[PDB]
Amino acid sequence: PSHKTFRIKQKLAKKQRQNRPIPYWIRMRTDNTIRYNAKRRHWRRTKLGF
Amino acid sequence: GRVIRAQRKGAGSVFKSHTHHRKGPARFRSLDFGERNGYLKGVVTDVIHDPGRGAPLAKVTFRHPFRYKHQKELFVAAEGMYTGQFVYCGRRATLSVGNVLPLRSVPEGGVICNVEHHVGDRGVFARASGDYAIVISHNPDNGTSRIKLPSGAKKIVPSSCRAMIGQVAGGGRTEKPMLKAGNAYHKYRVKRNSWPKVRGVAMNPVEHPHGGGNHQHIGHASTVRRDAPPGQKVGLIAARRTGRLRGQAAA
Amino acid sequence: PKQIHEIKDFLLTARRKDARSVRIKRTKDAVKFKVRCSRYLYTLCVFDADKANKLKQSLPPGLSVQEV
Amino acid sequence: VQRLTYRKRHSYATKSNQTRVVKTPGGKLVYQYTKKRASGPKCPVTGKKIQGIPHLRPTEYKRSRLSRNRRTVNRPYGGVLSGPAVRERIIRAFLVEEQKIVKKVLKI
Amino acid sequence: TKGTGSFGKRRNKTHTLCIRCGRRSFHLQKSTCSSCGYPAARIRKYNWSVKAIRRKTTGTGRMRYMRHVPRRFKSNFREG
Amino acid sequence: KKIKAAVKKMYDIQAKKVNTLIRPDGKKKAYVKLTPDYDALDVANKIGII
RNA sequence: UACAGGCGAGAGACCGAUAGCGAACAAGUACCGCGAGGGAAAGAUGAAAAGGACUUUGAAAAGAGAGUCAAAGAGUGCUUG
RNA sequence: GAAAGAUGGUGAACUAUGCCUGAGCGGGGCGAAGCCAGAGGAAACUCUGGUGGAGGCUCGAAGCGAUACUGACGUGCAAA
RNA sequence: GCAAAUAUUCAAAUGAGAACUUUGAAGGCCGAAGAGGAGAAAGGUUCCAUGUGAACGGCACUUGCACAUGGGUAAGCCGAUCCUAAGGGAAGGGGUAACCCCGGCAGAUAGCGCGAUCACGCGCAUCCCCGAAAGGGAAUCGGGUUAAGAUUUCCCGAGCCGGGAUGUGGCGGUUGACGGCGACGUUAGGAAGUCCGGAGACGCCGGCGGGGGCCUCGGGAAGAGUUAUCUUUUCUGCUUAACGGCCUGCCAACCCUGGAAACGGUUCAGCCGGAGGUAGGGUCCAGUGGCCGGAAGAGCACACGUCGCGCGGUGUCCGGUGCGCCCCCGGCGGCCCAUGAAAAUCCGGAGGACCGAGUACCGUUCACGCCCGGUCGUACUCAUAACCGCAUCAGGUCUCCAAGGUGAACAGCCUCUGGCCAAUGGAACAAUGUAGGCAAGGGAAGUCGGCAAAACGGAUCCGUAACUUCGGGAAAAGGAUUGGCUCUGAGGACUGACAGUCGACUCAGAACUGGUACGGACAAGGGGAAUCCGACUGUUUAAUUAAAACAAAGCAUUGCGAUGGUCCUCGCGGAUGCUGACGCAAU
RNA sequence: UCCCGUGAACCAUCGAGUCUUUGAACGCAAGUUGCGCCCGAGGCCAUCCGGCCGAGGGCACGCCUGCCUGGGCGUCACGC
Ligand SMILES: [Mg+2]
Ligand SMILES: [Mg+2]
Ligand SMILES: [Mg+2]
Ligand SMILES: [Mg+2]
Ligand SMILES: [Mg+2]
Ligand SMILES: [Mg+2]
Ligand SMILES: [Mg+2]
Ligand SMILES: [Mg+2]
Ligand SMILES: [Mg+2]
Ligand SMILES: [Mg+2]
Ligand SMILES: [Mg+2]
Ligand SMILES: [Mg+2]
Ligand SMILES: [Mg+2]
Ligand SMILES: [Mg+2]
Ligand SMILES: [Mg+2]
Ligand SMILES: [Mg+2]
Ligand SMILES: [Mg+2]
Ligand SMILES: [Mg+2]
Ligand SMILES: [Mg+2]
Ligand SMILES: [Mg+2]
Ligand SMILES: [Mg+2]
Ligand SMILES: [Mg+2]
Ligand SMILES: [Mg+2]
Ligand SMILES: [Mg+2]
Ligand SMILES: [Mg+2]
Ligand SMILES: [Mg+2]
Ligand SMILES: [Mg+2]
Ligand SMILES: [Mg+2]
Ligand SMILES: [Mg+2]
Ligand SMILES: [Mg+2]
Ligand SMILES: [Mg+2]
Ligand SMILES: [Mg+2]
Ligand SMILES: [Mg+2]
Ligand SMILES: [Mg+2]
Ligand SMILES: [Mg+2]
Ligand SMILES: [Mg+2]
Ligand SMILES: [Mg+2]
Ligand SMILES: [Mg+2]
Ligand SMILES: [Mg+2]
Ligand SMILES: [Mg+2]
Ligand SMILES: [Mg+2]
Ligand SMILES: [Mg+2]
Ligand SMILES: [Mg+2]
Ligand SMILES: [Mg+2]
Ligand SMILES: [Mg+2]
Ligand SMILES: [Mg+2]
Ligand SMILES: [Mg+2]
Ligand SMILES: [Mg+2]
Ligand SMILES: [Mg+2]
Ligand SMILES: [Mg+2]
Ligand SMILES: [Mg+2]
Ligand SMILES: [Mg+2]
Ligand SMILES: [Mg+2]
Ligand SMILES: [Mg+2]
Ligand SMILES: [Mg+2]
Ligand SMILES: [Mg+2]
Ligand SMILES: [Mg+2]
Ligand SMILES: [Mg+2]
Ligand SMILES: [Mg+2]
Ligand SMILES: [Mg+2]
Ligand SMILES: [Mg+2]
Ligand SMILES: [Mg+2]
Ligand SMILES: [Mg+2]
Ligand SMILES: [Mg+2]
Ligand SMILES: [Mg+2]
Ligand SMILES: [Mg+2]
Ligand SMILES: [Mg+2]
Ligand SMILES: [Mg+2]
Repeated sequence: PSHKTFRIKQKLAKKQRQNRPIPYWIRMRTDNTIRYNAKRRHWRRTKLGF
Repeated sequence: GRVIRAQRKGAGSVFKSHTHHRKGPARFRSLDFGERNGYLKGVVTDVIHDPGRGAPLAKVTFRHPFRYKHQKELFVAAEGMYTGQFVYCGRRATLSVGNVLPLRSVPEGGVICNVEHHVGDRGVFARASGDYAIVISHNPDNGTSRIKLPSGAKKIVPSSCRAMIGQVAGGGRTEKPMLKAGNAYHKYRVKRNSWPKVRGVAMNPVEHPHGGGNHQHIGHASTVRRDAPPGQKVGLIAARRTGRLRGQAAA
Repeated sequence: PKQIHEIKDFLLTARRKDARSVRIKRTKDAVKFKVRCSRYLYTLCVFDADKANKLKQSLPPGLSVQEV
Repeated sequence: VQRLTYRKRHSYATKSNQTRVVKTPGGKLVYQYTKKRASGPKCPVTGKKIQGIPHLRPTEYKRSRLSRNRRTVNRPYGGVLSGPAVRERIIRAFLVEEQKIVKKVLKI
Repeated sequence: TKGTGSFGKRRNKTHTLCIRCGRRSFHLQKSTCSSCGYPAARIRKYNWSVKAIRRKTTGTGRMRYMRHVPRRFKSNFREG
Repeated sequence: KKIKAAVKKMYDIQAKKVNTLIRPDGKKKAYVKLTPDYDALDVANKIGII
């Protein structure tokens, strides 16, 4: 809602910083196995439950 | 089986009294030196309807005995009281309707209401609308008096028990038919959750001793003994007789 | 939002500390003299241009006069 | 004809959410919120209105907000008791005190 | 009816976030966490769910302080 | 209040008014209005923003 | 004397990615449930990225030539297959 | 490979009931007490015409529900 | 299989590629209880710009609520925050093996509060905390501004509230002001403990009256539309906020004089009067009423003329109307075995301990002036795609605003503002379906059964049986009428049995007229004679049962006078009970 | 500049340090960055040699040893 608490606004902010594709240079490091962000979230597909 | 409706009321949950709009308790004023040895003068200020109760209530304002302030009490109004009346409380008060006197100050045959039982309990008897007690006798070698209660029973009470002269106002209320489920609904909305009532014979066996059967019937005597367990004591508890009242037993 | 009625007291109130400005709105049929004070904006409506010019001169030099 | 909308985020039509339609210089119709009406002060003795005092919402009577002539009536018990109630109390005070002596005249 | 019509009426939260454990298990009306038992001083845990125990024992977080006690025990807790 | 103080110690200027908002990603942003003595553009130049 | 926890070791006629702990991998993770709780899948290019410049067709993805390599028909989910 | 039995916990965001504090329910029909006027009468009172607007009254809009087609659908738009 | 929610078409642009994107034109729909404009909950970046290979958007896409990169939420005045409701937690104490369970049980109950400090005094009563973004409540309005923020957070202008100080001026000392017969008036006008009152502060229903907004009529100036014919015509607009004064003074309430029968005054209704009417004259109250300031400098509409948030000009009127609609208010009436919160906060009073000058000090709720105003939310959707239903699901989910015509009507039907044409397209028109019609003669023969359909239907006039608890039945039944046009009569207002002017609405009646049509679409009872059950209204097996079941009023029985009855609890203890026989409890 | 040296390092190791908001969680609470009180280095004026904004830091509960303040004819002594 537009009326929210600071604590809920704080957690929603962090969830946004985590919806980003991995940097390209991570894919180049020695002995690397990360392919993609396996935790990306879409607001219409998976709800935060908080 | 399961816990029956009569057993569910003692837990309180939805069966507590509906008292949001009530006006406070109705009683005499704490008995003191003024009322033991003389009389205290009060003025009736308002006659008010108390939700959940048929007797009207009288707001009497006294002057404090030893503090510079008012004392605002609340009585069960006797029939006849009116705003602006001076009521008098105490031991030397005149025998007038609305006055509060101890029973040693009331002749036999007098009509009284809000009678105490222990000296200072501030009123336990004859408090419903149009109800009164009658002073039958005095026994001066005990400090006790015999009164007749609304039920007809004769109780011996101290000669210092206070009472209000007259009868409780609002009498005759229950002579009017209600005619409607709706009128019963509004009556109980302000009292407690006891209405409507489903007959036990219309229940299933799991929730009532009378329940079940291919026809609605009790199937056992409806009179149950006094010492029956809770959940079993439904019907006519410890009944001495049943059937229509005739002759002497109706007296 | 507080109208003055006389040149006399308007001069006194335009001669106050924190009189920031005086505005002069020449209108139809009249001229308005508004003085910007701390709490209120005071207004005279002057009807004689001769009395209008006389008022202008007594406005004490320093008091910001705007012509619109 | 321009339907309107609330200007607060209180969206229900309670007594506190009172609106008035006004036409502003911009050619617009808007809602503006209003006070909810208060009864004014009353005399307990007779229930009647107290004269000479406006009917305002209780914080609107604060000393910092209303001039003292709008808050007071220049008589004993003023703004608390109406005129007749004062007159009755005076006579009753006087007469009953005069009755106190004529009962004490009987003490012989 | 039950089912689709009745699922449309989820609008009110029975649980919200808990300050002590962080899970959406704080029952607002009852005012206690169903997971950790807050505000009870002791933590809610049972031996009839060993799996729930191991989700929240020591070592599943940082051990901000107890991480270094092994190193301090060696060298018998020297203070400089 | 502290924003007003700190902008006087640093940049040696005066804030007529400070308005704040916590941005959607978690940081706070302060809009500082300079008292009409100082010039915002000249303050902008002395640090380098424009 | 005891010691499925903690920390630090050493072993084995044990298992060999559907096995062995649920988890060899950002696994008590993703995801589900209001909740208590439930709970996966998923390892292997090459010795070395040397991970395919350039030309040509195509809007592109790609194809056809070519180039690297012992090998690409080992071509970034790629040993065998 | 049960139907069960036990121990200890979690739910009234759906639904049940009580309590508190808010919001909401066109236009029509019938026409109870009370009241006014005229007429009749020894009286008691009656009669006539209005007025008025009662009621878990009535047709019905929104809302709330769910009788019938045992209609459609019945690997549905939909676990109603 | 892609079929509900009426619907698309033509040109052009773009592009590799257009039924699906964009602009223009046309044709349609929602039709305002909306497919319009905004919110509460819930979501969490979906908002906005730029770009984009795959995937995804059940056809497609240049496209997007997808993907990538950036940007975006501004408050002393809106909220939260403060107060209490139902209710929750809780210290000493009681119980408990312990986790835990008990709040009135009354304990040096937590907190002491107030005047004082230069120390002491007083008082301590039903007592702490939490609990409402719909209850209570310090204070804001108008105009601008963005790709995206603000209607009131930003800019321009104009105010207000709370706290803190302090100064100039004023006001009083008959110590603590004047005026009025009075109701009361004047923006100043001592006051300590203590006490008292008011507001906050309250149900539903009915009608009547008032204000604002809208709708509606006529006139004037501005622009536009129609114009072969007409049409002084049709369309659009012609604005003025909080706040500050002055006026006005509704309906009530109140004051003074006076003394009422031959009773009068009065409402739609009531009602009022020797406890003082009618009358005459005053006070006060409400206001979203009028004037001025704000404020024309703003906004809007025209017409001009110029390079770049240019500039200049014209105007921003006049009456009238109401069983109209929305909101609010006033004041009466009705209803109840129902009487329809609290507290914070603010205001007023009773009393009068104690206090000072007049070379001046004690004041003061006045005016002006000075400073300060913290924290968190604020974008966007609010739903036939942003919430829940495993989905971009014909489901479900609380509100505010609400135009014209027809009409009783927020019915249905058509239209304007605003919004859309999003539901994969093309061809053809077999059977069988599904949804919707019509059918000669007959008219329930069909079928378990009139299931389904048809028939009836609005309004005005007339007429209406059995039976009855005398209230009904009843819209019983049964009849007649209904368009258009041209007239006639009645029913009013104000101003000076009259004269003049004005006037929106209803009802009666007549002649003429038509291919006998006329509640012309829409909307909208079929009726009657009986039997059984339940008296009625009400309720019920969410998702196979709506009933004859449940409830109910009425009737009757039973227990109980408190050291009690019925009931809950492991215990402590508790519910009924803020109760007490016209009551509680059990049938 | 870190390369024959105070000297690189996603080095190892550990003694010196830092350690946001919470949590038994402790000033009162909590779907609140909500609501109090106390101290106070530093700076300003003077409405005092006081008052204003302060950097930082306190204020939970039960308990033990000591202490300070106090209460009650509970038991006394001594008085008045
Ligand atoms: Mg969803
Ligand atoms: Mg009930
Ligand atoms: Mg009964
Ligand atoms: Mg029953
Ligand atoms: Mg049954
Ligand atoms: Mg049984
Ligand atoms: Mg039976
Ligand atoms: Mg049966
Ligand atoms: Mg038998
Ligand atoms: Mg309202
Ligand atoms: Mg006054
Ligand atoms: Mg169920
Ligand atoms: Mg609900
Ligand atoms: Mg709940
Ligand atoms: Mg803010
Ligand atoms: Mg495995
Ligand atoms: Mg596994
Ligand atoms: Mg090979
Ligand atoms: Mg190979
Ligand atoms: Mg190999
Ligand atoms: Mg292979
Ligand atoms: Mg088994
Ligand atoms: Mg068994
Ligand atoms: Mg519920
Ligand atoms: Mg709920
Ligand atoms: Mg309710
Ligand atoms: Mg009905
Ligand atoms: Mg009906
Ligand atoms: Mg149905
Ligand atoms: Mg249906
Ligand atoms: Mg069917
Ligand atoms: Mg089928
Ligand atoms: Mg096919
Ligand atoms: Mg289909
Ligand atoms: Mg509406
Ligand atoms: Mg977008
Ligand atoms: Mg597709
Ligand atoms: Mg609170
Ligand atoms: Mg609130
Ligand atoms: Mg509110
Ligand atoms: Mg501004
Ligand atoms: Mg004076
Ligand atoms: Mg009150
Ligand atoms: Mg209320
Ligand atoms: Mg008069
Ligand atoms: Mg006004
Ligand atoms: Mg004006
Ligand atoms: Mg309405
Ligand atoms: Mg009334
Ligand atoms: Mg906002
Ligand atoms: Mg917004
Ligand atoms: Mg909407
Ligand atoms: Mg779900
Ligand atoms: Mg009409
Ligand atoms: Mg209509
Ligand atoms: Mg036929
Ligand atoms: Mg047949
Ligand atoms: Mg047949
Ligand atoms: Mg047959
Ligand atoms: Mg047959
Ligand atoms: Mg049918
Ligand atoms: Mg009949
Ligand atoms: Mg007619
Ligand atoms: Mg029935
Ligand atoms: Mg069913
Ligand atoms: Mg059914
Ligand atoms: Mg029944
Ligand atoms: Mg008892």
